[PDB]
Amino acid sequence: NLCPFGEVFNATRFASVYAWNRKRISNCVADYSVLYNSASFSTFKCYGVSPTKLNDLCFTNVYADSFVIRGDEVRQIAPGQTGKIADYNYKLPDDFTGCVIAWNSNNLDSKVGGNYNYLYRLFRKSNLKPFERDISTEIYQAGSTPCNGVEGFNCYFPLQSYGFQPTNGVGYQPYRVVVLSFELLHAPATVCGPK
Amino acid sequence: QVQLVESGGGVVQPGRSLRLSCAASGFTFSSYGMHWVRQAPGKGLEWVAVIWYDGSDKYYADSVKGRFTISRDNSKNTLYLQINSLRAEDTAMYYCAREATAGFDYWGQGNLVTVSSASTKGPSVFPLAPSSKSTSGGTAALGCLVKDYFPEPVTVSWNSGALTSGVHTFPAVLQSSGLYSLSSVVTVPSSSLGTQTYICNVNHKPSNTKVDKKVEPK
Amino acid sequence: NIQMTQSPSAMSASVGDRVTITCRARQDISSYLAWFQQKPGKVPKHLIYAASTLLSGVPSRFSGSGSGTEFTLTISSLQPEDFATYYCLQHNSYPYTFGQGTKLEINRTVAAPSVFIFPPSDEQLKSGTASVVCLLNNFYPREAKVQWKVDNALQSGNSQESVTEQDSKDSTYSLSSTLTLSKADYEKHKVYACEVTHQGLSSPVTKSFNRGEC
Ligand SMILES: *[C@@H]1O[C@H](CO[C@@H]2O[C@@H](C)[C@@H](O)[C@@H](O)[C@@H]2O)[C@@H](O[C@@H]2O[C@H](CO)[C@@H](O[C@@H]3O[C@H](CO[C@H]4O[C@H](CO)[C@@H](O)[C@H](O)[C@@H]4O)[C@@H](O)[C@H](O[C@H]4O[C@H](CO)[C@@H](O)[C@H](O)[C@@H]4O)[C@@H]3O)[C@H](O)[C@H]2NC(C)=O)[C@H](O)[C@H]1NC(C)=O
Ligand SMILES: *[C@@H]1O[C@H](CO[C@@H]2O[C@@H](C)[C@@H](O)[C@@H](O)[C@@H]2O)[C@@H](O[C@@H]2O[C@H](CO)[C@@H](O)[C@H](O)[C@H]2NC(C)=O)[C@H](O)[C@H]1NC(C)=O
Ligand SMILES: [Cl-]
Ligand SMILES: [Cl-]
Ligand SMILES: [Cl-]
Ligand SMILES: [Mg+2]
Ligand SMILES: [Mg+2]
Repeated sequence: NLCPFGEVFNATRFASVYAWNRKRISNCVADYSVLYNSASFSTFKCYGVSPTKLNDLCFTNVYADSFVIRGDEVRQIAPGQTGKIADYNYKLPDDFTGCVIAWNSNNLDSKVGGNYNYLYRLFRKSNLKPFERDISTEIYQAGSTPCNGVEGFNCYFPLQSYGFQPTNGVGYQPYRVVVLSFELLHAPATVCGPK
Repeated sequence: QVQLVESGGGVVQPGRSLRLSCAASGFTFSSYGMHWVRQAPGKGLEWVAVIWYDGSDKYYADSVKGRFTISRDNSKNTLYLQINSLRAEDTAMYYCAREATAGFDYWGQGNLVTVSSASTKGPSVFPLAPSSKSTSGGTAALGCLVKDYFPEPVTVSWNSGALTSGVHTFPAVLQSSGLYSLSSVVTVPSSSLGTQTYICNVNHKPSNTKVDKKVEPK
Repeated sequence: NIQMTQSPSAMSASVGDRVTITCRARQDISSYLAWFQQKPGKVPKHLIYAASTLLSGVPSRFSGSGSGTEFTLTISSLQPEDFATYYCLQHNSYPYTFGQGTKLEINRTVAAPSVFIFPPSDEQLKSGTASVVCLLNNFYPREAKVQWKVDNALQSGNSQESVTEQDSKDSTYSLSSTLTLSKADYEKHKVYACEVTHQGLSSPVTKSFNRGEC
């Protein structure tokens, strides 16, 4: 069983981070070194496992989550991070075992004048739990007055557009992100059996 | 028509307590959070406090927390600001403001809180006489010093309202005694000092004081 | 609290000019900055919220921008009604906090003050107190220094100053400085002098009198 990573990394569309996509993959074999050694990735960070030991992980399922964020937010896709992305859009668990892979996607996801397609959540009444998703669009009450469905002072639409422009600096350009999380019997995967 | 009507201010002695009221009309009071802002005499705006539309959450400026309490009675459509142990730093014009999605879109008219031990006192009015060195063809300055009154304000006119050109009536100054003082001056042709008479009309409503002081070359 | 600092504290300009006012937050406040206008003795008017959103009805010659800690209010093509004091306010976290304000005044040519000194009246002297008044009339700009000398000794701590708003017709200021003394201190000395320094004067102008003379 070869892991179907072609569908993940080379998907025809990528989700907004607030509506991040999850593909659930059963136990499978993959050549992780062709991924980890690829110059096409600007980030390849692993947690609870080293990239050279991915082939030896024992797991039941791997979740492949994917989305678009801007470059200076890739650092937030890690356990224990804070910020608008980690707190209100996509949150990893403390015992995350797997890797975070990103690459610059300016050539595909920017548009002259702005891209209105990719969004992120700006405000929330509480932080997301790990792997929670929130696609609601209720007006966010930042002040002392109920918004009651009207936008204005201290009453904000909760999503913001990235407006990815081709001439943005690299920290404001779009990056596609794939998060692989490995689970063994609903616990984190480990390198099991004879060492 | 949204209206916010404030009451409860005035002169109050240090150490005592007061409650300002902000009576709302023309809108659903309970749908809006409310703020208090203040402005000490001659100073800038200061944010004081906010209360939730439903009276739940309340927040305060660091400098007023503990001694100020914001509250509201939605059954009476009224907002309140209660101050304990009044002190000079509390003296200010206090405004209430509605927080709406439209912004801070309606304000009370303001109520002045004056923290002072002073009693009402009418002014003493002294001449500021024109200098005897005022030469022909030149300009002379003359005026009235309006000293030791409380509270504000006084009004000053000249020649019962006929003399307005070149009149400057200065803002009152608070003396260390707790009473106010100001001057009103006017420049006139030196050649007129002999022919035309100059009288300042000082009015202080709180003391029912009216004084007409003639200002002459000494 | 988050400290808000505006700059400049005062500036002068003319109808039709563009003006820029700065507001800096000591901590990051994202884009949640409001701007207010106030004219003397009047209720403040909310102009802008969230750094750049106009309240309904507010002219678009008022343009807010900035984010994080640095914010600007730009007023293009000033109209006469725009001269006033402007305040920023962060509305990102409680307690809300105002900047100290920027006063936007009418520019005009420099004018030196005409200076006058007034001895205390005999009537006041009978009462135990002596007020000596120095008047600086119709000058521009606002900055002026007044130094009191009594028998050539510089005075400190016994005078108070008061300044008018810009004159409705010629946009000048006028200022009074009042020296307060007991009757005994006043009758102890002879020469009372007010020395005025202002940009419109080549050198300081001193006006004086001698107690008891005419
Ligand atoms: C997703 O699709 C990728 C292809 O998509 C197209 O290309 C990209 C760049 C975009 O333009 C996209 O819009 C296009 O639709 C697919 O790319 C493949 O990635 C692998 C892994 O990096 C590449 O393997 C490397 O191959 C080179 C030799 O490549 C030449 O020959 C092949 C035919 O044999 C041609 O197809 C190529 O175009 C080239 O002409 C090897 O030299 C290399 O090994 C060496 O380098 C690695 C380090 O990278 C070392 O570890 C080794 O030891 C060697 O030193 C790799 O084996 C492959 O070329 C590339 N194909 C193309 C067409 O670009 C990608 O795999 C897909 N992703 C997933 C997850 O499926
Ligand atoms: C404030 O005004 C001065 C003086 O300019 C005069 O008064 C103005 C209200 C307006 O009516 C002008 O047309 C008048 O000439 C300005 O000083 C002048 O600035 C220009 C441009 O830098 C310079 O070429 C002149 O030499 C200056 N004149 C003098 C006497 O210094 C000054 O720039 C104005 N301030 C601001 C902030 O606009
Ligand atoms: Cl009296
Ligand atoms: Cl601070
Ligand atoms: Cl404040
Ligand atoms: Mg378990
Ligand atoms: Mg302040």
